[PDB]
Amino acid sequence: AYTDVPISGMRKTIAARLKESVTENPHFFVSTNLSVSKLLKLRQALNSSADGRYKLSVNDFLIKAMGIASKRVPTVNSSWRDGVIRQFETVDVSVAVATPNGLITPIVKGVEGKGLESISAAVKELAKKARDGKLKPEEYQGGSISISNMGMNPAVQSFTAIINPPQAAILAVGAPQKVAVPVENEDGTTGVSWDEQIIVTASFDHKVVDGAVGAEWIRELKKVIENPLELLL
Amino acid sequence: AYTDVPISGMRKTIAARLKESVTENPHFFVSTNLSVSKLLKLRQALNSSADGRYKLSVNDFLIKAMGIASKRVPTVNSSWRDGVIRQFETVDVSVAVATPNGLITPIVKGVEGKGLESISAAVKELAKKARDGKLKPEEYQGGSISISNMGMNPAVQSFTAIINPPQAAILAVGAPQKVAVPVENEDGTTGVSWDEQIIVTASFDHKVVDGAVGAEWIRELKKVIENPLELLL
Amino acid sequence: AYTDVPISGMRKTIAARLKESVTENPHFFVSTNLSVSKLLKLRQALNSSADGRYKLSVNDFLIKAMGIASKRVPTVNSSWRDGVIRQFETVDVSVAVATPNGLITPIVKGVEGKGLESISAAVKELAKKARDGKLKPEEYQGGSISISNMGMNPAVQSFTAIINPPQAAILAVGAPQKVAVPVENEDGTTGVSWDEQIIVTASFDHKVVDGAVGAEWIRELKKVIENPLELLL
Amino acid sequence: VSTNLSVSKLLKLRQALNSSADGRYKLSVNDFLIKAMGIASKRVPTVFETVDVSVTPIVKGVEGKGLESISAAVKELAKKAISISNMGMNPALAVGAPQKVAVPVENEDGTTGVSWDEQIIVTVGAEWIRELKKVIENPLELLL
Amino acid sequence: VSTNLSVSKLLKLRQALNSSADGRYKLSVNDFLIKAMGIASKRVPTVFETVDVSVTPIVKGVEGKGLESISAAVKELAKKAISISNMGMNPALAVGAPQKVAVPVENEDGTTGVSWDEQIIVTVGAEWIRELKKVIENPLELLL
Amino acid sequence: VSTNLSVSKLLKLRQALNSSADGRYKLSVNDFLIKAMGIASKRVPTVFETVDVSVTPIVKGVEGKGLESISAAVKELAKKAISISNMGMNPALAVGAPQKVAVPVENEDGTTGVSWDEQIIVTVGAEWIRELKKVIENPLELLL
Amino acid sequence: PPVAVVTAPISLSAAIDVQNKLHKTIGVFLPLSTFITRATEIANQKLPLPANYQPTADELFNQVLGLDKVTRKESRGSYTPTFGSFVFSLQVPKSEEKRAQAFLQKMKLVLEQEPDKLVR
Amino acid sequence: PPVAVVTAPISLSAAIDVQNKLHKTIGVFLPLSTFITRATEIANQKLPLPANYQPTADELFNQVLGLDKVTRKESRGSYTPTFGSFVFSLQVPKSEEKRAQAFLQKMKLVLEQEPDKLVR
Amino acid sequence: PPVAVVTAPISLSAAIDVQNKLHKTIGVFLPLSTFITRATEIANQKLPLPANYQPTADELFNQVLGLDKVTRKESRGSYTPTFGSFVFSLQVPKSEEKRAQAFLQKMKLVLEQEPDKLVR
Repeated sequence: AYTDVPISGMRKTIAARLKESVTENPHFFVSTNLSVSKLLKLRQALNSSADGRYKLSVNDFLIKAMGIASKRVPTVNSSWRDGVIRQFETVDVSVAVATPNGLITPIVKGVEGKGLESISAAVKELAKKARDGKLKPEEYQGGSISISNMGMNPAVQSFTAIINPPQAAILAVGAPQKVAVPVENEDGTTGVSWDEQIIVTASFDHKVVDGAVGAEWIRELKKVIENPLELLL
Repeated sequence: AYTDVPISGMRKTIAARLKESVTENPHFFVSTNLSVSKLLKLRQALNSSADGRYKLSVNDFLIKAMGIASKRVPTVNSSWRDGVIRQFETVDVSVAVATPNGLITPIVKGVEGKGLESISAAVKELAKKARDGKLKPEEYQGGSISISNMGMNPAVQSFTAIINPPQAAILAVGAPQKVAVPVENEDGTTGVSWDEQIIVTASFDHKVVDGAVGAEWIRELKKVIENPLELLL
Repeated sequence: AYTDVPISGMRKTIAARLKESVTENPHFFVSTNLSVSKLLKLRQALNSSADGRYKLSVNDFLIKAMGIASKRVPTVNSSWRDGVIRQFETVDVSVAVATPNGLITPIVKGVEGKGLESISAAVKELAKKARDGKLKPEEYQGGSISISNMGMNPAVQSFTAIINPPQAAILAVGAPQKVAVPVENEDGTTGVSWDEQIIVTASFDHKVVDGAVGAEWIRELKKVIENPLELLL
Repeated sequence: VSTNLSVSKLLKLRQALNSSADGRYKLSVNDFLIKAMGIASKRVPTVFETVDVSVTPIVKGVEGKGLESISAAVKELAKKAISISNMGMNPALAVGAPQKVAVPVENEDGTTGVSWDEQIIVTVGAEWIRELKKVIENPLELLL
Repeated sequence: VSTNLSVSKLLKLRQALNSSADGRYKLSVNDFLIKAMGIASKRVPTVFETVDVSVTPIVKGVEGKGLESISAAVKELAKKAISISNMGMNPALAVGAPQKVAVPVENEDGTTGVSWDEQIIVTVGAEWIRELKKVIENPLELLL
Repeated sequence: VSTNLSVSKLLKLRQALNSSADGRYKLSVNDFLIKAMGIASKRVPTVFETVDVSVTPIVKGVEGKGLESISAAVKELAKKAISISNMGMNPALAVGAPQKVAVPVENEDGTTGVSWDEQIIVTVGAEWIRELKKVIENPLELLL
Repeated sequence: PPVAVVTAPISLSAAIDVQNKLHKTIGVFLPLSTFITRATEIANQKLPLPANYQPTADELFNQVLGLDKVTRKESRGSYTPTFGSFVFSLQVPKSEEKRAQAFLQKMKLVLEQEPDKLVR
Repeated sequence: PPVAVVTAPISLSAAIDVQNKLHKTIGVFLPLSTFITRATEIANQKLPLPANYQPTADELFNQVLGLDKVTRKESRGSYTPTFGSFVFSLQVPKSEEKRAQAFLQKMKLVLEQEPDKLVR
Repeated sequence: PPVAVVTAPISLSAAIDVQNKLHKTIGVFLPLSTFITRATEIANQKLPLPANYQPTADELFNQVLGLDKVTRKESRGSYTPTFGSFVFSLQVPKSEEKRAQAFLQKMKLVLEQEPDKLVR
């Protein structure tokens, strides 16, 4: 006793692509933990001084920080062509939107020279059009880096993702959690404080990137996130 | 100075299979942390009201919860054939038994409609026959999901496993550990409590499953484990 | 707008090798956490009773412990040839040195029958010659196990590495961090103590090694590290 | 044959599992008794290898089933409309209405006190009643 | 048109970002004003789609830029040597020198007290001043 | 040539490593002295490049070896049956029996007190004794 | 959310006597306030529960098991009275109104026959 | 597991005197019990160790290293006496029997010449 | 690193009076030392800050935001005086020299008009 359903035409188009990525790009992973208390405080401060114009989220902050870190270390903002390496100077980020019909890949352009409001508005307009199924092809064709977030589900601590064919890196974000940290109380002792953290995983190709480059990339991202004011410069 | 030993006939039968799985199934991982204090209390409560009929273990609880989660999300209880997808309605689980001659793959059937006692008795009868080397071939041929446990060794925190050829998922269980958590003391402050946790890793194929489906699967498993009474319905 | 740079001659020599390793060696990972407070105390005790002869580091301790663990479990100190398995009796370890021109692979010989001073002196002489670009070919050709460390960067918690072609295992070391642990205070209660830990990842091939063997290997390494005096025998 | 069952613990279990839901279901005493009947029948087979219960609609496969599935069947088939009969809806196998009785409790001080227990009266046979009864007073055994 | 701006918070922000560096850079009030000028210049376009500022060297693309890049340009071009003019270097768009003024503070006890604020005087137009002013008193809005 | 060695720390080290075992082995003073002899010989080679010790059975490769391997060899070869001789078994290179002597301790209060140390008496040569002696009083140096 | 108040008179003569006497034999002088707080601390120790109390998951689970087969009928609290004498008043919702009363009478008893108790 | 007992007489007159006197000058009245427990607390502070004490791994490690070259000869405890007077008795195994005695005499001394000490 | 000292006289008659009197009415006798430490504890509670104080990252971040818009002008400390009478002296660097003085006068006031305060 069982049932069989014919394979969809669109399911092979992604199956072949996924099968090509693994056999074409060696993978190596890097993990880190980020404290995001200050970022939450800043978001709360900036989401109450408004009258209804906008509303922000963590993903926009991560996107902007990802742009800055890309700028500081440009070797990740590259691509592997037939017989030559391609190096860019503009950062385009690919965001993943899930729908019952499948997974789409909206794009955001000019992140380096942009603010949070425009990024949010673009990400939401594109998410709406992706859900409503009137997306032009040029709008989801190519980027430099890809991001995935699963913070809506508290049961996902950390996970991995596959790199897209022409790209050389991808980032995966988990859900927040709480951990104990040591605090030097002014009385001259050590006490327990409760910090909130997220675990970030990055997958890199080893033909265009090396371990040290990825480690430096993670360091710049961390420095930009833990200190949020540095998002200005 | 060195030594050489001829390769065994049975060592190539598994080498070829392992080499075929990696090049045939793209892999992506998901991780989570489960609290198992209540489960231990329930096991202690149910292992003392008996007179010698049975004796339970964590693996049986995980197997049953794995069956329930499979039932709620059936897309993981599937398989990829030549040109059509296969969807089942009965949950068969593959358990791994290690012996000096190699690794076997006993099977348990009808888990959805079963109790802990029968599961334990089957797993132990089959483990004995696997150790004694009188196992029929039909008894280790096919399932839907595979499980591996390494809680007997305290030095294994987390690890990965390879998916079997016809299956589309596998679960790996680690050893328990202790962590600090925050408790809201009735006096109106925050204190430190010591919870015991395990880290569970799940490996999925990306042709039959997507990220959201795996995340939901992990959520159902977690909900069933942390609240153990829900094993009844 | 973009730029293109011709691919280097040395870049393909490593690209082809990396691409051959993934399609030739199935990979499975194992992770563990090690407490290194006692090791730091011992290092401090042994780096102050000297007059300038030497100066030690954690990597030497890990190398020696890795040799002992290899000796106890010899199945990892092996190799896969055309049609026969190769089993050694001497432990040679490959250390990774990063330079702007690329990544090198110095070698240390006779680790089992050696002390910390000689290991440090060899690792530093070879690191200097690798940086100065006068390394003979025989000096970086073959070993049994490979090690990688990234403790100089605090932003790297855990990461993965690729196995070399003729070898069957590799170890990756992260950066230290601080965690809370329970202590049974003599008054008859439970308190919070702050331990320092590192997370160690090991990648193994599944044609020469099995899960249980790797788990035992990790256990021997852990036992040797947490108790440092056992480095004598 | 007649017996008395104490069902205080079972009510507490029902309240625990009816509060961790969001509106999905709601259980009752009849569902628990149906599942226990299969187990009691299973241990003493003299009263086939499949257990079918008549509430006269029919429910199948109680042995390999949970409370969720059993509850849905009992209510769907009712709307369209071994044997069990219940009359617990009127406070004034056959199942009666609950009541309260006094029982002795061994106080830690070393004397005997009064506590208020809740009971119901239910009407080879002795062994069947014993196995059924064991499952009710101790409710956790419904899993195995 | 004339207005008064309070710049106490802005100084604190500058001190925060000039201490987390190792020698890489050092910021000043003029850089902040240039970026804010682009903001209010965009909100009210009547005063093109690209914003160019003359300090008479030129700075380009202030809208899509950060403080680091703007600072480096303003200093490199100075060495080789809309419009802005500053005269804050002598304590005795046009920008003046800072000064201190008394303002009322609502003490929690329920009365009015004196606090010392730092001010500078800066010389469709009203809307432009309002948008610029909003960015200065509230400095966090320089991000969006 | 004669010298006196204090072996209190060495005994404590032996007790530490003989309690973290489950029955695998058990060490003694003779094993430690053999390993130290190689090191002392290594620094002063006038007393070959391989060190062989005669206990007249033979032990090989002490330099590239640990306590576990050395102990097993010394006991296996005994059953089948430079030079070392030991007579510590009777309380009444040549090694004698242990004894206790008084030594001065600088008490933190600022005076001199009596403490009880344990000693043994052992019978280019001066340098050899010094290097051997350094290894015994400070036992941690047996690693390098 | 309906709310209700509860009130009870008080006499502070005994506390005055203890304070005066202590001042004459040692030198210690302390305010009435510490007497008020210390009485409030000893009071919020054993107070009944509302009849419409709903338990939590852990409580029911532990009962369903058998670890705490004996249930509880007491629970601490955090009250703060309102000043006044010849009266002590409190404002609380209807559900707890009854519990808030056990507090007033407990303090009303301790402060009238056991002032000495609140000394070291 | 052989067991043995140790005993010592006691005189409680001084504690009675302190209680009575305190009751006459302030009003505070407290039971003998708190004197007994407070004496027990000050006693279990400095008690020798059994001669057959075996150390643990951490202790031997630091010793071998050089952080606590100076060893310890004291260790706290948790004893509870048995009631009685004209006597205080304790039951303990043979190994600690001697340590349990240092406890009896320490309390026997404090409770006879320093009753005042156990006041605030 | 230049250093400077600050000094202030003292009179300990009142503490003597309190000790003697307490000894005659109850029996408690305690040394001057506890008076010295207890005065030192109540003193190091509210002391101004050096005029050349540099803040930290968290402080500036919180101000820039708006959580602690009201700044602080007080900070605790850990001082230990030097013995002497007819004087109390302290040695500290120049920057804090002024803060160390607020400490001397605060103790100089409490120990002269409020000895009773340091009793239970």
